[PDB]
Order: sequence, then structure tokens, then C-alpha cells
Amino acid sequence: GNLTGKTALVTGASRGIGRAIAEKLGYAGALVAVHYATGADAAAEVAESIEKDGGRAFTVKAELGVPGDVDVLFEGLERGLKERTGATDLDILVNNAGVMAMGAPEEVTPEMFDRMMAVNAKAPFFIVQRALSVMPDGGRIINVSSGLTRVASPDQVTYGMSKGALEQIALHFSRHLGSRRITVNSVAPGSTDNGSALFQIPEVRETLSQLSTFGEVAEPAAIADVVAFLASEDARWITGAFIDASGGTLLG
Amino acid sequence: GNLTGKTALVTGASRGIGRAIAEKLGYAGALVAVHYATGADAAAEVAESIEKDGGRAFTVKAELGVPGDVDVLFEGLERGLKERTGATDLDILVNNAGVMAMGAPEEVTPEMFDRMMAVNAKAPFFIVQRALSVMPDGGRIINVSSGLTRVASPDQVTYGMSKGALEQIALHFSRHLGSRRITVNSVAPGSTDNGSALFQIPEVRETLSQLSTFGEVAEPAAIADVVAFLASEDARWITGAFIDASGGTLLG
Amino acid sequence: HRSGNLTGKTALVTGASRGIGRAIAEKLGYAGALVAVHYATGADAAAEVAESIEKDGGRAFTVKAELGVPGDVDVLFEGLERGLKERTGATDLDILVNNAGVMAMGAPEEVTPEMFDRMMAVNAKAPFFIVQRALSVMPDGGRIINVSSGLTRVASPDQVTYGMSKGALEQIALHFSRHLGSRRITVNSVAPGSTDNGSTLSQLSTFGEVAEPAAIADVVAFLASEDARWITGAFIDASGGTLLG
Amino acid sequence: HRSGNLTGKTALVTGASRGIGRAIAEKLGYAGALVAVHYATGADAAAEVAESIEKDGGRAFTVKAELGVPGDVDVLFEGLERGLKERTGATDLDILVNNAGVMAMGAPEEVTPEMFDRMMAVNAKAPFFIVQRALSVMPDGGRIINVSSGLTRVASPDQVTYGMSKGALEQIALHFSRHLGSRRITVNSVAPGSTDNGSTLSQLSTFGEVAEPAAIADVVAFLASEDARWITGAFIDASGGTLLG
Ligand SMILES: NC(=O)c1ccc[n+]([C@@H]2O[C@H](COP(=O)([O-])OP(=O)(O)OC[C@H]3O[C@@H](n4cnc5c(N)ncnc54)[C@H](OP(=O)(O)O)[C@@H]3O)[C@@H](O)[C@H]2O)c1
Ligand SMILES: NC(=O)c1ccc[n+]([C@@H]2O[C@H](COP(=O)([O-])OP(=O)(O)OC[C@H]3O[C@@H](n4cnc5c(N)ncnc54)[C@H](OP(=O)(O)O)[C@@H]3O)[C@@H](O)[C@H]2O)c1
Ligand SMILES: NC(=O)c1ccc[n+]([C@@H]2O[C@H](COP(=O)([O-])OP(=O)(O)OC[C@H]3O[C@@H](n4cnc5c(N)ncnc54)[C@H](OP(=O)(O)O)[C@@H]3O)[C@@H](O)[C@H]2O)c1
Ligand SMILES: NC(=O)c1ccc[n+]([C@@H]2O[C@H](COP(=O)([O-])OP(=O)(O)OC[C@H]3O[C@@H](n4cnc5c(N)ncnc54)[C@H](OP(=O)(O)O)[C@@H]3O)[C@@H](O)[C@H]2O)c1
Ligand SMILES: C[C@]1(O)CC(=O)c2c(cc(O)c3c2C(=O)c2cccc(O)c2C3=O)C1
Ligand SMILES: C[C@]1(O)CC(=O)c2c(cc(O)c3c2C(=O)c2cccc(O)c2C3=O)C1
Ligand SMILES: C[C@]1(O)CC(=O)c2c(cc(O)c3c2C(=O)c2cccc(O)c2C3=O)C1
Ligand SMILES: C[C@]1(O)CC(=O)c2c(cc(O)c3c2C(=O)c2cccc(O)c2C3=O)C1
Repeated sequence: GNLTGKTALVTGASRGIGRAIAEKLGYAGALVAVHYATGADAAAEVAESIEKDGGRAFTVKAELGVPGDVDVLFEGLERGLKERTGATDLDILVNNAGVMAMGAPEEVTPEMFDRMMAVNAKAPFFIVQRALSVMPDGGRIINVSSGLTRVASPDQVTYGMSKGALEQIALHFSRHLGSRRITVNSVAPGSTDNGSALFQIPEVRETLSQLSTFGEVAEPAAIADVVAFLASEDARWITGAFIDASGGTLLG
Repeated sequence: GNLTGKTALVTGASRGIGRAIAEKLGYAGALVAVHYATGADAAAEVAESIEKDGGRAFTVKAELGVPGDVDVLFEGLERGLKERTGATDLDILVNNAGVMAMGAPEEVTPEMFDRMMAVNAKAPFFIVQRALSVMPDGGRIINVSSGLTRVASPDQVTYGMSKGALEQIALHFSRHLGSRRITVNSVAPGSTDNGSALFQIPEVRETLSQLSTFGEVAEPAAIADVVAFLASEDARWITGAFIDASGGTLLG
Repeated sequence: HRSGNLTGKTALVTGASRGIGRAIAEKLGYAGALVAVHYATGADAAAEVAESIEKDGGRAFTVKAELGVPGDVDVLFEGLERGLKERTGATDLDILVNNAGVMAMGAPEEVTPEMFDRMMAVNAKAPFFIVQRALSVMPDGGRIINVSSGLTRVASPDQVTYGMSKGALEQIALHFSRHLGSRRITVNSVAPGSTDNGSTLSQLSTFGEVAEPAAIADVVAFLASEDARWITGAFIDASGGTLLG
Repeated sequence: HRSGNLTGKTALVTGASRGIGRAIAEKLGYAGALVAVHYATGADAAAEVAESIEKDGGRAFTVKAELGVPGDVDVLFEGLERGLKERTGATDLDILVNNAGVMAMGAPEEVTPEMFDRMMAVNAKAPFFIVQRALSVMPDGGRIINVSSGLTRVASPDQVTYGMSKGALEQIALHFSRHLGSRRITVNSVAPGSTDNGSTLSQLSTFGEVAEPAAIADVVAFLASEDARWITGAFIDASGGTLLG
């Protein structure tokens, strides 16, 4: 219970890595806002499983990448935190929600690009901007990046660009927020089983396993344990940092 | 005349670093498309000075960051290259055009963000995408980044994000384009006198000089000489690389 | 006997008599590891640490070895393998923390070949051979952590040899992580910024303080735990935002 | 006498008898620099390079020095400072290229303390002291370039000591660039990928070839020219897209 008394927002917490992060933070004693876009039943399962194991949670619906998305998010977040704790204080922020798309660089449209950049970099920036008014000293901001910012992959170039824009938040905000003692950091998972049918195809799973020096794709729990650490007092002297959680995928 | 027979596009070539790059490429014997948005007289001065010194140039008007911008750009580029050389071949691409904005991270609007990302990352990506159909083997793509991708500066965070998205192009496209022997690279200038009134204020110029290990802001020619090198056969074994041209500003 | 997440594991922390190494030792011991507290000549300090760990219910002992002299690794592992047998009946080493090291300022014009050999001998060479030797006694799931320095990222003319040595050290995490990947040994570098070991520099951290050794120990303890199982070959910045340009 | 952009400058290229160093020498000489072609024991190769440069209208001579043994730097600068006086009447050294180095594969379990000392002695130590000594005879606007390796970026277990040495070398560009900034000496690292020096590896470059020594020389010649005046402290990737993950 090292996060006892703390509050946390995890975006994209209805499934995958975000679900795992939400479960781990919850288990550590934080009140967790489990955020989602359209996965309402899934978000409620994640919220229940935190409570089931002795913690505290609720869900917040906000479709990111459209106008007024952050407003919707923080209206639901701050209301939920008020009614439950008596304040709007947000101690921990995990920008996890993300979209992925594969395709030849030749076939990328401007619509695809805007969507990618809107969800993966723009929303996170404005979520941080909005979080600054309600985040107490000693707060934590963690952005879930991708190892593809260090590994060339033409089929994922626009995704890559969007994550490279995301990583800049940690660098520039950690300087802004130093005297508030708010740490801002990027976690880069490698290929991670997010429970979607793609990781069931044995040939595809073989290929992705090869990329880690461990010979496996990651379980979401493995990323979640790194995020839990960054959220704790134990990671207080880490800020503006790129954390390689790819299982040795970035070895060249 | 080591670029004799080559063709080149420099975006944002009406002034500043782009003007300098255009002048240096021209001098080396390349036909240069001097690109601009609204600086028509300035672009024509740059085109004349290349001709004046014995080279070949024309200007192309394209306002970037709006729909159909790339179409406008490449309709003018390819027509100009056809009428002058008999082909639409583009040997060299310099994504230079850029917008800069300073302000507290708290005061950034979504409009400001879209503009920043649209001009500084999106346009460059689609310019590259469009350039691939007309670029011969042995071609060159050079993106002008910024040292602020390695130096925290809260007042320039959105600018930073946009350049971090830009740097990803070199990483992912250099893998895509390896077998065509097209090199893709990022140049990061530090603070550079772009001939704008800001570098006239002696207190501001003092501050910016301090940041280089040389104790000076850069002349645009100094960046241009690096770009000329990357454009040549001499830089043929450099691809997917981040070139620090900041005059020792990135030393920590 | 106080139980925690490292209950069952053995650990070697080089240079655990004072400073960062002491904090790492205290921290790993507190998490349940049996901790070999290594030292060159601070036996009194080392015993005080070993005693500190055993008082709070952990388990520890001290090992004497001067590093960067011929025979250094032999003497070190003689004492360690002995202590571990005594206490466990096995030579198994689950956790290796290469923390011991030397620091020296001075104009780069005045650096001598002797000064150079000293720096490399302690800061890079001994760490390599300590790792080489540990492989024979390290079980799968083990942990190797090399305490580097943020000075490999920040230019400091008066500390060029020291930087050189730490840059050589950082390469151990890169190349070994590939080597040990199938044996599940994670190999990482942790880079502290300015830290009050006890002996202007505060202006370097974004926080405007020098670190306390506990702030650094907390990162090392993390890397040593199962929670850090998917981090290997990494450079972990623990400088408190000193590498921000 | 064939004139170019380095007309007026003197240069030292360590290990210029064969391989990358030969290409650098030929290239700097062709650009007008008076080139000291250094070697350990390949005097025939070195003369052939020196002759090659003088035939094409440049200027050169050879210098004998075994590196990584006591006295190495003295012997080196004895020969250089002599050659330069003879030809110019001054000891001025405008350009220093630390290219000489040793390579060795082998299981990391079989690396010996002797093998380690050899690697560091040649690849990092001598380069440091060659730089230290050159400062006394290098005019403002000078150039220092250290030939590193992309192996500092790509994990290779069988080349851990070599990587270590090059990582130590890379630190020279970081710390000296700050030191020399006001004297306008640029200090850079250039990192080749797999290069055919003449003695599967092709699959590493995005181009699917091993480099020719000329491809690397072309980057070094650039760094040595005024065109590279605003690049210092940099790591220059010349691996032909080998560091792409
Ligand atoms: N999976 C990997 O291999 C991998 C590797 C490296 C990094 N990452 C990063 O890790 C993060 C999580 O990805 P994942 O694979 O674990 O999950 P995956 O199933 O996509 O799940 C994505 C989550 O983000 C939410 N989301 C998507 N678009 C949204 C939007 N426009 N507005 C609000 N929420 C939105 C989804 O909510 P709903 O359920 O409501 O649709 C869902 O909870 C992403 O940032 C991804 O880039 C993933
Ligand atoms: N200056 C520095 O200190 C510095 C440092 C590091 C990196 N950089 C980068 O270097 C590049 C050049 O900047 P600078 O300071 O030299 O020039 P600065 O005067 O802004 O000039 C910018 C150029 O980009 C063009 N441009 C701007 N917006 C455009 C748009 N929306 N569509 C088409 N063209 C547009 C401008 O054309 P018009 O004349 O038609 O308006 C102008 O030629 C930028 O990418 C900048 O980020 C600059
Ligand atoms: N201090 C900083 O600001 C800072 C910042 C970044 C990184 N670091 C690194 O953090 C590590 C610990 O730093 P520290 O400041 O805590 O150092 P410290 O206070 O000087 O203590 C160094 C430890 O190393 C041992 N040691 C020194 N030379 C040795 C040798 N030749 N053979 C065996 N042991 C030797 C000492 O043992 P004895 O008690 O017997 O002498 C002592 O336990 C070092 O590697 C240092 O490079 C320090
Ligand atoms: N080859 C690659 O694929 C590759 C890739 C990346 C980086 N590099 C680096 O590129 C540089 C040159 O590589 P290369 O492949 O061209 O090497 P090379 O073919 O083996 O030649 C090495 C040069 O170093 C000299 N040398 C060796 N040991 C010496 C010593 N102890 N003292 C003085 N000189 C010594 C040799 O002189 P003698 O003729 O008298 O023996 C020779 O001129 C090296 O630093 C290497 O690490 C090479
Ligand atoms: C889950 C997925 O559909 C599969 C995938 O292709 C991927 C995706 C997102 C990612 O961030 C990565 C990867 C990835 O492999 C992959 C492989 C190797 C290293 C990586 O960092 C990654 C990724 O970061 C989208
Ligand atoms: C020309 C300007 O109005 C002035 C400026 O603030 C700046 C601008 C753009 C930049 O890319 C940089 C810098 C910069 O200082 C500066 C200072 C120190 C290191 C840098 O890389 C930079 C920049 O890259 C906008
Ligand atoms: C304790 C000390 O005498 C002080 C010091 O100079 C230092 C020392 C060791 C270090 O590892 C660092 C630094 C350091 O400043 C310093 C300043 C700014 C960033 C750093 O990473 C460091 C260091 O890593 C030796
Ligand atoms: C000539 C050689 O015996 C071959 C070799 O193993 C190598 C050698 C020196 C090097 O610097 C490299 C490499 C290298 O592959 C290699 C493979 C992939 C990336 C690299 O940067 C490298 C190297 O830098 C020694």
C-alpha cells in the first residue's frame, strides 16, 4: 500500500497495458480513474477487479482526438475525485491511451495522420496541461511511448512520429515542473500481448518474440510493474527520462 | 560543382537557414527550387543570387499546413523541373520550412498546436511521401530539426514535440529507402541568426550566444555547409542519422 | 528475520562501506537479500553497515578486497564464496551491484598515465572481471547492475578520465544483456547525478538539490527485483533531471 | 603541388598504412593537407600511402610508433614534430585523426586481463594522451576526430572489450569539445559500421553492403574542413544505417 492516499488517472484503461497499469496502481492503494472511449463494460470490469482486491476505482468516458475531449475527461475525473475524496487533487497521470496502425508509408492519408497525432500526442499534451492545475507537489506524470522510436519500422512510421512527439513531453515538462517536484517520464514497452487476436497467430507471435532478447513478447503486467515503480516515492530521483522496458529489444 | 546535374527542393528558402541552404546548393551546381509561402520578393532575390553566381533556380509558392498544400507544391515543382531539365526527377529534398512559437506551456491552445504540428511534421511527412515517386536512386532527404529535442525548454514544448516527430522520419524512412540508396537524415542547428529583429536585442543575443560552446549564435551559412555535405556523394554512408550542428550546444 | 521481496536471494554490493553503496546494501538487505558488504579498507564502516542490516532483521557480512590490483577478483570471490557457503551452503549469487569506484578532478593537461590506469583499473576493468567471474555462480533470473554516472552525458573537462571509465562501464550493460538474454539475467546501468556521499553542484539537478544516497538505492533495489524483469541493456537515468541540456 | 581546401594545414592520421586510416590519409592529402602517415610496423604500406599522396601532387611522410607501450606518445611526437619542422619550419598540428586501433573477437568468458589491457591501451589510452600532447602544438581552428565504432550502439557479446574501449574513446569528444570551445578546436567521434579493410556482416547495413574505406574517409575529410565548423562534441554515425535497431 505504498500509494495509499494517492489518486491516479490511467487513460486507455479498459484493456491491454492500461488495464494492467490500473490493476497494479489500484493494488498499491491508489484511487484509480479507469478511462475509456467506447469500452464501457470492459472499463467497469477493470474497476470492479480493483475493488474486488480491496482498492478503489471508477470509470471515466472520454473519446480523445476530437474537440472538447479533455474538457469531457476532466469534468468526469474531477467530479469523481471530489465525490470520493473531497478534493480534485490528481497525484498520478498515466497517458496510456493510444492508437496503432500498420500500412505502407505510400498509402498513409492525411486523415490517418491527424488521427494518429491527435490521439497519441495532442491529447496527451493537453491532458498534461489540464493536469497541472490539479496536481500536487510530488506528483507523477508517466507517458507510455514505444520502442519503435529507436527501431526503424517503415510500416509504422506515422505511429513512430507520434510517439517521438510524445517523448518530448517528458524532456520539456520535467524542466518546467522541477520545483514542484513532479517527475515526468517516458516508458517504452516493446511488443506486448494486449489480448488481441493478432498475438494468437503463431507465425506472427514467433516473429515478435524474436525481437526481445528474452525470446518472448511481454505480458502487460511486466510494463505495469515499471509504471507502478515510476509512480512511487522510490522513483523520486528519476525525471525527464526514457525508460527502456522492451525486454532488450533496443540492443541494435 | 559536385552537385552538377542534380535537382533540389529547399522549403522555406525565402529567408534564414533555407536561403543559405539554397545558396550553397545552387553554388554547388544543383538546380534549386526555392520554396516559399508569402515571401515572393524574397524568394525571387534568392533565385536571382543563385543565377547571378552562375547556377540555376526558380521559385515555388506553397502555403504548408492547409489541405492540398503538397499538391500545390509538387504541381509547381514538377512543372518547373520538367520545363528546365526535361524530367520531374528530384535528387535532393530539404525539409526546412518551419514555424517557431514561444509561450508558457499553460497558454498553448489546440489551434497553436495544430499549426505547429501541421507545418513542422505533417507537411514534411507528406512531402517525403510525394517525393518518393520522383526521386531517383542515390537521392537525398534532409530534415532540418532543432537541438531543442535534446535541451529542455518549457516555452518551446510544442515546437519541441513537432521536431521530435520530424526526427522520426529519418529513422523509419532510411530503412524503407536503403535499397534505393536514398539517405534520410536530421540536421539539428542550435540558435541561429535568421536575420530577424530578435537577434538584434543585445541582451537576448548575449543569452543565446552563451548556449554554444563557441560563445556565439550560428550564422546560417554554418548550417548550410553541413546540409551541402549531406547532399553530396561524400555523405553516402550516412543514413537515419541525427547530425548535431549546434556548435556544441548539446554538451549537457 | 524480516521478510520481503528479495527473501531467498544473495547479493554482492561492491563498495558498500559508505555512500551510495551503503544505501544500496541497507536497501537490498531490508528487502530480504543476504548482502555481502564489500570494502577496500573501510572495515569499520562496512561492519557498521553489515550490523545495521542484521539489526533490522536482515542478513549480511563483509568482504575485503582492494580492486584494480592483480588478484583483486580472486580475493573478492574467495571471501564471498566462503561467506555464502557458511550461510546458505551454496555459492549462488543472484544479484551483482558494481558500485565501487574512484573519482578525481584536475586539469586534463595534468592527467598522468598512472592516474589513467588507476581510473580504468577500478571503474571499468574490475567491473568487467567481476561480471565475468559472477557468471559461473549466477542462477537464471539473476541481476547485474552497474553504477555509472550522468557525467557520461554532461561534458566536464576536469573529469575526462572518470567519464572515459564510466563510458567503458556502460558498455557492459549493452553487450552482456544480449549475451545473457536466454538465461534471464538482466544487465543495466544506473546513472546517478550529484550525490551527497558525505565529504554549486546542487544547481545541476532540475530539483536544485544534490541527491541523498537513498534516492539512488531506491532505483537499484527496483532493478534488482522481479518488477524490473523486462528492463535489460538499459541506461537508467537517476540524476534527478540533470541530463536535461 | 595540387591545391584544395586544406592547403596550409598539417595533419596526423594514426594507423594510415592500411584500411580506413589509409583512405583518410589519401583523402586529407588530396585536399591539400601535409599528412603524417603513422604506422606501427607496416612501413612498406605506409611509404606506399605517403608515395601515393605525393604522386597526386600532395605532401606527406611516414612516422613510426607502436602505441599502447610506455613511451609511445613521445616516440610518435618525436617523429611528427621532426617531419613538420623539416617541411614547414614549425611544429603546428592543425588536424588530429585518432584512427589506429585493435580488434578482437572471442567468447566473453575467455577474455584475459592481458587482452583487456591491450584493447584499452591502444583504443582509449593512447588516443587520450595523443590528444593531451597535441594541445600544446594545435592552433585555434584545429580539428580532432576520433574513429570510434557503431558497436558502441549495437550489442555484440564477442566484442565486449572492444566496445568498452570505443565507449571510453567516445567520451574524448564530449569532454574536450567543452574544454576547447573558446580555442575553436572541434572534437568529434565518427562511428563506422562494418568496413572492408581487406582481410553476413554486409547484412547489418541498411544498404546490404560492407563499407569501402573511402566512404568513411569522405566523412572524416568533411569534419576536418571549415564546412564542419559548427559540429563539435558530436557522435557522427557513418555506419550506412546499421544503427537502425
Ligand atoms: N501493445 C504493444 O505492443 C505496445 C507496444 C509498445 C507501446 N504500446 C503503447 O501502449 C499503449 C496501450 O496499447 P495496448 O496495445 O495495450 O492497448 P490496445 O487494446 O489498443 O488498447 C488501447 C486503449 O486505448 C484506448 N483508446 C484508444 N483510442 C482512444 C481514444 N481515441 N480516446 C480515448 N481512449 C482511446 C482504448 O479504449 P477503448 O477500449 O474505449 O476503445 C483502449 O483502452 C498505447 O499507447 C500503445 O501505443 C503498445
Ligand atoms: N533559427 C533558429 O534558431 C533555428 C534553430 C534550429 C532550427 N531551426 C529550424 O530551421 C528552419 C528555418 O528557420 P529559420 O529561423 O531559418 O527561418 P525563419 O525566418 O522562420 O524562416 C522560415 C521559412 O519557412 C517558411 N515557412 C514558414 N511557414 C510556412 C508555411 N506554413 N508554408 C510554407 N513555408 C513556410 C517561410 O517562408 P515565407 O518567407 O514565405 O513566410 C520562411 O522562408 C526551421 O525548421 C526551424 O525550426 C531554426
Ligand atoms: N558521488 C556522486 O556524486 C556520484 C555520482 C554519480 C555516480 N557515482 C558513482 O557512485 C559510486 C559510489 O559513489 P560514492 O560517491 O558513494 O563513492 P564513495 O563515497 O567515495 O565510496 C566509494 C566506495 O568504493 C570503495 N572503493 C574505492 N576504491 C576502491 C577500490 N580501489 N577497490 C575496492 N573498493 C574501492 C570504497 O571502499 P572504502 O571505504 O574501503 O574506501 C567505498 O566503499 C561510484 O562508482 C561513483 O563513481 C557517484
Ligand atoms: N574495420 C571495421 O569494420 C571497422 C568498423 C568500425 C570502426 N573501425 C575502426 O576503424 C579504425 C581503423 O580500422 P581498420 O579496420 O582500417 O584497421 P586495420 O585494417 O587493422 O588497420 C589498423 C591500423 O592501426 C595500426 N595499428 C594497429 N595497432 C597499432 C598499435 N598498437 N600502435 C600503432 N598503430 C597500430 C596499424 O598499423 P600497422 O600497419 O603497422 O599494423 C594499421 O595502420 C580502427 O580504430 C577500428 O577500430 C573499423
Ligand atoms: C500491438 C501491435 O499491433 C503489434 C506491433 O507490431 C507493435 C505495435 C505497437 C508497438 O508499440 C510496437 C509493436 C511492435 O511490434 C514492436 C516490436 C519491436 C519493438 C517495439 O518497440 C514494438 C512496438 O513498440 C502494435
Ligand atoms: C530563432 C528563435 O526565435 C530563437 C530561439 O529561441 C530558438 C528558435 C528555434 C530553435 O530551433 C532554437 C532556438 C534556440 O534558442 C535554441 C537555443 C539553444 C539550442 C537550440 O537548439 C535552440 C533552437 O533550436 C526560435
Ligand atoms: C562526488 C564528486 O566528487 C562530485 C562530482 O563532481 C561528481 C562526482 C561523481 C559523479 O558521478 C558526478 C559528479 C558530478 O559533479 C556530476 C555533476 C552533474 C552530473 C553528473 O552526472 C555528475 C556526476 O555523475 C564526484
Ligand atoms: C573488421 C572486424 O573484424 C569485423 C567486425 O566484426 C567489426 C570490426 C570492427 C568494427 O568497428 C565493427 C565490426 C562489426 O562487425 C560491426 C557490425 C555492426 C555494426 C558495427 O558498428 C560494427 C563495427 O563497428 C572488426
